[PDB]
Amino acid sequence: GKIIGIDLGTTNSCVAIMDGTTPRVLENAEGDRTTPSIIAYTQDGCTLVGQPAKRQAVTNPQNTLFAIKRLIGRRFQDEEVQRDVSIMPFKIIAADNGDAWVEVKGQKMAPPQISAEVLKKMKKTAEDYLGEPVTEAVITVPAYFNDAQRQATKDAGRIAGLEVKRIINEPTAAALAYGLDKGTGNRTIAVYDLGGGAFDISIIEIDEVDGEKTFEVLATNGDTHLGGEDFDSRLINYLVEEFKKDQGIDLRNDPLAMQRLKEAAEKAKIELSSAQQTDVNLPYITADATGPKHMNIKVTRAKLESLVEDLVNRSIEPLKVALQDAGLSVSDIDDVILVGGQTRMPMVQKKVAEFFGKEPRKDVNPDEAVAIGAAVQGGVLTGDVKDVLLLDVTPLSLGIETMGGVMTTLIAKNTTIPTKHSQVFSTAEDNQSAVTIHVLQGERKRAADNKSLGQFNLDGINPAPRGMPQIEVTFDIDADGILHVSAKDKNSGKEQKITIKASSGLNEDEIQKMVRDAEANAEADRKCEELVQTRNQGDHLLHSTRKQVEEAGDKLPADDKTAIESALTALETALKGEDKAAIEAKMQELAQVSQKLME
Ligand SMILES: Nc1ncnc2c1ncn2[C@@H]1O[C@H](COP(=O)(O)OP(=O)(O)OP(=O)(O)O)[C@@H](O)[C@H]1O
Ligand SMILES: [Mg+2]
Repeated sequence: GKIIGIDLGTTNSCVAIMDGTTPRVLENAEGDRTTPSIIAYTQDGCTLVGQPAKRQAVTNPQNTLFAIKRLIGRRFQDEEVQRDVSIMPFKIIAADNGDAWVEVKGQKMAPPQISAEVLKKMKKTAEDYLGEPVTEAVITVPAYFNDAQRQATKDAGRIAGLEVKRIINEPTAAALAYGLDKGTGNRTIAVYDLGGGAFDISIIEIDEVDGEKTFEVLATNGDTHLGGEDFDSRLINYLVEEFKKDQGIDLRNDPLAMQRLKEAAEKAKIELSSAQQTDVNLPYITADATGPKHMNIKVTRAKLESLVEDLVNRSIEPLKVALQDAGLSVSDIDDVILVGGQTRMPMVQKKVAEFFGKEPRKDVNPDEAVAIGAAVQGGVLTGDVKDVLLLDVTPLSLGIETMGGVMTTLIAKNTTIPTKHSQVFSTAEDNQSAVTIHVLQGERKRAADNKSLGQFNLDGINPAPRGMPQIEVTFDIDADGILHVSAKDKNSGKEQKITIKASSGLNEDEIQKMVRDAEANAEADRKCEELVQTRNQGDHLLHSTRKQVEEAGDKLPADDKTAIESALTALETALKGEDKAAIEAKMQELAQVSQKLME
């Protein structure tokens, strides 16, 4: 009944609701306001999401998935995906359509299903707080996400059983959260979002013209594979090389050692944001027949800064590009808003302050603002939030491949959305049966250097001289940033059937199958939980009966006492197994014969 806003981050996910006019973040079952984006599949069949999954990471590395957002919407042969293939403990494979999928327990799974598991946990948290079913949600994506990644995120939302009312850019959500309390003074802001895996920069104007707060995204830019994971990778590489120099062992050959080192590097990087120096201590990191080996290496803040300065500087150029696109300068930015945990690093804050010449505001929560803005967006869609208007832009220039492999723009970057373009297309061959259009996204002048959306084939063209048929093709960009291509004959008005080929993404049948699979996974998790509860009850009953035997057993007649010695073992026989109902039946017979010892 109530639309919830979900920040679906690479490392941490958050959920918020509109409690009347007040946005409110909800805490998960563990008590945390944010949920780590870690999904674990147990052999028992329990699906673990968040902190518990992280706890089991050391014991189930192959079936524990994380950083799935870095794979969503990407093809397997991408350089980033190929780099991640040799690093992630879980198996990354190519799908039948060439997209990057994961392999868990011998089953191929698309990243949308895995993200849908986290979305299901957030949905369950929202329902537990509200006590009513939730079927509608607003889901966040990085501003610089291309069409394929946005579509895959919407598919993940659908698989989780949520009607995705709106896909909202994370900097836009932060802008909504900030504009809720201080959007009234006609202020231009720069939202600098640096999360676990993605970086975005948005120049956004906020004005109170005639009593309605309007948020207009003047410009946007970023990098979808730049984030705290790369900082951790730099630190891990330094630590591995130093350990190999000190002890001669390359830890890259030990997956468990690499997992522990990833955890230690994450903790050290976080601690260096407050401390000037930390010590990475990983005792018993590995063991040879000579004995255990221990890692103990000092890391100063200067060392980490020297290791990640180039990444921080890589984040700076999109600021210049966005400022040029907006037609403004650093003096024309009234407020600087930092978003994301990685901005807590003092080097990032110093670099941003030096770039803009002014210190960023301290009144914005970097971990919760995105979910608050998503909840605000949901409230706007229902009318619960009034006097608020939004005008976002397309992050990438849409174009087509023309003669010579050159890119031909149809919709420029930073064009406000929703938007509609129409262009006339015709045949290049006599009596041509079909006309193909290669559609791509990117700013590069060469078609081969842009993200291909695919070949759209207008097929079934009646024979005619080349250039005679006149097909108007319309490219629509909805409020989600997703492209929809349509075609109609401008002479007759009849629609032309478009067949998409060589595109990335999931089809409808796959999505339905994955929804059913998600339901099956939920039922398997409940069965595993019921079994766990049954084992706890059985152990409690066994201990209680032993206590009763110790206190009163000797007074009890020998016949029942001697019989129950093995009768309790009969209950144990089922208790050691994977039986839920028979454990209860044996528990019932044991309790009925222990009744005399109960009272
Ligand atoms: N105090 C800190 N100092 C340094 N790094 C930090 C700090 N706190 C968090 N991080 C890092 O920031 C990242 C988490 O940021 P956040 O939770 O905003 O990412 P996310 O939203 O999941 O990622 P993204 O938005 O890119 O998808 C992690 O890599 C984490 O190690
Ligand atoms: Mg984030």
